[PDB]
Amino acid sequence: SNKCDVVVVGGGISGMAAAKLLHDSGLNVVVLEARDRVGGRTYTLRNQKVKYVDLGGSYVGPTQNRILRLAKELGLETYKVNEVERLIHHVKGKSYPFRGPFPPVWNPITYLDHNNFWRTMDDMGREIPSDAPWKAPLAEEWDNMTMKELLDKLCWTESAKQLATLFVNLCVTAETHEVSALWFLWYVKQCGGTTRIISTTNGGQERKFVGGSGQVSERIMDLLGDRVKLERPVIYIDQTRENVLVETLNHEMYEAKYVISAIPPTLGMKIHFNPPLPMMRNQMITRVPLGSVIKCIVYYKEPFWRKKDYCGTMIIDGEEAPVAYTLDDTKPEGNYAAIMGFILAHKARKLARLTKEERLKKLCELYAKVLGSLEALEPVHYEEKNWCEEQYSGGCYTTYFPPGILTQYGRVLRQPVDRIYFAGTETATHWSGYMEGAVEAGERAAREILHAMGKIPEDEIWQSEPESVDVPAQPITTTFLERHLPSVPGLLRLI
Amino acid sequence: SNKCDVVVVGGGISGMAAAKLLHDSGLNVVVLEARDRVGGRTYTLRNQKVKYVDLGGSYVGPTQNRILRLAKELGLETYKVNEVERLIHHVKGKSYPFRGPFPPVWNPITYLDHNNFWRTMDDMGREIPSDAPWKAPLAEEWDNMTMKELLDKLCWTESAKQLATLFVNLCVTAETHEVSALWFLWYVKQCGGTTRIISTTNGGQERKFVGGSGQVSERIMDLLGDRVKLERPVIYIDQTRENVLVETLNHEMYEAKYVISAIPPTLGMKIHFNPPLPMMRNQMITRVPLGSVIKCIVYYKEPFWRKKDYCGTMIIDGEEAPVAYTLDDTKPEGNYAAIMGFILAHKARKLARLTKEERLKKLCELYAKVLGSLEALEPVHYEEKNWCEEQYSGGCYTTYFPPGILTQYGRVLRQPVDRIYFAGTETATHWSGYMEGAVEAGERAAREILHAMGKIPEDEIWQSEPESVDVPAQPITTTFLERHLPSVPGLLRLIGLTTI
Ligand SMILES: *Cc1cc2c(cc1C)nc1c(=O)[nH]c(=O)nc-1n2C[C@H](O)[C@H](O)[C@H](O)COP(=O)(O)OP(=O)(O)OC[C@H]1O[C@@H](n2cnc3c(N)ncnc32)[C@H](O)[C@@H]1O
Ligand SMILES: *Cc1cc2c(cc1C)nc1c(=O)[nH]c(=O)nc-1n2C[C@H](O)[C@H](O)[C@H](O)COP(=O)(O)OP(=O)(O)OC[C@H]1O[C@@H](n2cnc3c(N)ncnc32)[C@H](O)[C@@H]1O
Ligand SMILES: O=C(Nc1cccc(Cl)c1)c1coc2ccccc2c1=O
Ligand SMILES: O=C(Nc1cccc(Cl)c1)c1coc2ccccc2c1=O
Repeated sequence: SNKCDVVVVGGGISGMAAAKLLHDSGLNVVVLEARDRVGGRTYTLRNQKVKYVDLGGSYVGPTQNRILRLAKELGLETYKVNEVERLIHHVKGKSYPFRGPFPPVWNPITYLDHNNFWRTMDDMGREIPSDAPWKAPLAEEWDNMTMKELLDKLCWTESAKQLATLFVNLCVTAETHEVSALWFLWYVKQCGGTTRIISTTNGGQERKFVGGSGQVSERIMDLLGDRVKLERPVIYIDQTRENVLVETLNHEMYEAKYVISAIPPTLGMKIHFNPPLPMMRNQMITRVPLGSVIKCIVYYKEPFWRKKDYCGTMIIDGEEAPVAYTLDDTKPEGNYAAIMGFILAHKARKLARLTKEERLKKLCELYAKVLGSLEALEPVHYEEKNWCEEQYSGGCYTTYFPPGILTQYGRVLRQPVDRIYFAGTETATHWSGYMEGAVEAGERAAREILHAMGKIPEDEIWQSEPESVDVPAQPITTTFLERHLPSVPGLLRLI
Repeated sequence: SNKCDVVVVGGGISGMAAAKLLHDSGLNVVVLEARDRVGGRTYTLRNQKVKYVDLGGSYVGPTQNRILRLAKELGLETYKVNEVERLIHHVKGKSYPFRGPFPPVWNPITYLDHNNFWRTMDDMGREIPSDAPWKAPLAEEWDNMTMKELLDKLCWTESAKQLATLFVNLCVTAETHEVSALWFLWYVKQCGGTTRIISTTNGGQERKFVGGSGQVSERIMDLLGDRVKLERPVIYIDQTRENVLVETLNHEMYEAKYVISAIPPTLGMKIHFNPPLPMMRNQMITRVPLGSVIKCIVYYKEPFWRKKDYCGTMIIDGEEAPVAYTLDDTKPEGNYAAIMGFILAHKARKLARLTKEERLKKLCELYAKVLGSLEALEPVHYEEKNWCEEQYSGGCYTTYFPPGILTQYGRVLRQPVDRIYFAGTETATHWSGYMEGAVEAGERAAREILHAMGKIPEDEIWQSEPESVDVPAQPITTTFLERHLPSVPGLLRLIGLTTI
């Protein structure tokens, strides 16, 4: 066998960040990656037509200080996603341009309902500990309800319910009826709340990496050299002996003191364990699916939308639209003009049956309608990736928790199993689901091992992160009226 | 590589039934079984204290003609579970003995609510095709709510809601908020409806096999000889070449024309596929967990409950009770007196923290109160099995579907993937979740392959089963009043219309 200090299973950002930390501390690490590439749910494609394009995870923003620091160390730079001009909300067949992060409404009743919806998401979040959502005071009540049930209760207008539904679909690539309310509320809260998670300027979608996010994993692979083994899917982990034994599908055996599992939780099912996993993890990893998304990028000769004072962001309500959300994917120089759109949740399943060319046509026709421009019908290039197809991801962006699961099994996610510690963005406590969470979790799991080895104290397992100088966070603010305007039923109680 | 016609992955009842059918048709079959035993979610323990005991699947009954026929052919016999004396419904700390399958109520409003609850489960079920539940007219609406939501809408009394909750917990070893309403309604309907699924006499729990259900898989192994390979967990299936290659964990390669996957759907995740699975199956197998149950058998010197005119059946509502349901597990000879109980759904997780001895004590204390009998505190022996611990089962009894999954992914459950065909009880259309469904699916999958090989016509893939002459099925009937008594809101509507 091939002997080392730590085997890291998975060469996504999380596994790479863990391996780098352990390597930098002087341990001999091996990364076993199932695919013929690193990066996992990040994947940057290069060709002459696009130069580069992120087909997986791409955006970073303020408060994501760990991914920003790691990337900066590896020599990467960011640029801002274009949000100079107006955003579009397309509702009942018409485009309504706006500025600011939240799509506005004019009807007084609908205004109260929208205001109350967003406010309530954050109010509920304040009672959910980031590191232990199952300790929320109403954890059981909220976990035993889907987001569809919660929205049906909260939203007195169809307007609010449709936007709230889009919000859920876009955040977690899942239907409102598929996901626990507790989990979804936790998910938003642990990204810093509604404003932070939905915002381009001053939020999660503010920036992209120049040259693609795949460079994070690639450049850590560059550092580690032949310590990264590609096309080594892990099939078997044996902890019965002195050293942990890790076997791959291509018949290699690795021997280590400890293991980091840096794969999506459910993909633990692809590994046969000796001894068997404890009951709760055994069942947990069958209860935690990933979402469904096709990421689609349509290229144009110019960013023609900008001429009409549109930035390229479209929020598109309703069943008919294949894509509910877009961002300008143009490169910082104004070249490789492009619109990125997501085909979300059930639509990813439905539209997957079409050809690439058929999806292109549907997207272009949608964009022509929403941007009010025939230029949208003249694409120069198209790239897409359906993440539902991936054996070694299970979906994207991340794992969702159906009703009842987080309270019953949530504690299990990062609980060590003998000498196996658990990384992966799903185990993070801040921006779980994102590249930021991947770094947090990888580095925390690495430091758990350093602590197990007696190399650092307990209090250094979790480490704060200085704020990025390049991408500082501005405060999230609310107005007096936003804080104090009644809900619809609140207004009815007064009458 | 070890060459054959068909590799069957999994040596449970379904895989063994498939392998037997293929073997009997003259093909060369291999069964690759992960464990050191066959039977899977069936497991018959033998020792001197119990003689034999089913720790997994046990009960068979009328309308389950495939398992009955298979078992009979293998030389097995059944006996009736004891239901001579009164059943007990224990509610709010008190026991109420009764007869008939449904726990009764006296309060007229509660009576209407209970009657409407069961009726409505079956009314909704009649809308749902057994072979295509996603084709129900309101499939999407029903699949997008949990059973909790449905019961909250349907049950106008807490009495009905509590019993309905126990019904779901006991039927599918999952919480009402965990499971799709469409899927649960399908599940009940495809067992023949509420009466059939809940009944001992004339239903699913009528009988057990003399000597244990494990004998079904064991006796098929005896017929197959060395074709069954134990401690061969399958890790890899490669369909890129002319013949399918199937690799095991212990470093063996098998080569076949076709493969039958006879494992729980989610346990397909334990196999690496080349080429990758199609998208819909890739995601489906991460969305279909199994339920949670500890099966617990407490042994006594005598079946003392019978002397108080209790048959041993206890239906126990609420949170505090560790066990919500019991049956008499005494041998047909009248010895090895025993009570079988299930610890269900979240309680299987909660009470797994305890020792075996602590669980025995809590069960005995519960039974002593429910039976009003100090003798329940004097057990002579105890056996149990927590199926949540099993790497190669994932849980018991079966796979449940959370909201939204059956409509989006249900159609690919038994869709072949090139030369892989899908057996397992989960793919059955009649008594899916049960030993019966395991037989149906194994035999159907086997015949799919026979058809692919040009050995039988397409109309022979699905085959009806003659009714058992030993376990005849009484029809499910309703009374006029059961059919036409109003629901609680129906009564309220009548009240508003009268006074107008
Ligand atoms: C897919 C996606 C993701 C995404 C998103 C849009 C799409 C379409 N947008 C994002 C965004 O704009 N900003 C952001 O910060 N995140 C976004 N996401 C999510 C993001 O990509 C993920 O959160 C992150 O990449 C997850 O990283 P992590 O390291 O936790 O996980 P991973 O990338 O899945 O890596 C796991 C690796 O393990 C390998 N693997 C799997 N099984 C095995 C076995 N058995 N043996 C060995 N290796 C295994 C995988 O191949 C993978 O490389
Ligand atoms: C567990 C349980 C089940 C049960 C029940 C009570 C409990 C506690 N009560 C039942 C009852 O009274 N009556 C009844 O008819 N059914 C009852 N159930 C359900 C019943 O046991 C199951 O429906 C049935 O046994 C399932 O049969 P099936 O053949 O479909 O599935 P299986 O038994 O799980 O067999 C699968 C086999 O495959 C092996 N395996 C798993 N993974 C692999 C890999 N990778 N490679 C090779 N083999 C694999 C398993 O080890 C198993 O043997
Ligand atoms: O909720 C979001 N944006 C948003 C932006 C405007 C309106 C509404 Cl309702 C939602 C976002 C949620 O998570 C994401 C994850 C990856 C990429 C983009 C987003 C996103 O824009
Ligand atoms: O629903 C059931 N029984 C029942 C019996 C009486 C009252 C009520 Cl509410 C329920 C049962 C359903 O599925 C089963 C599966 C394996 C073993 C027993 C049962 C069962 O008794």
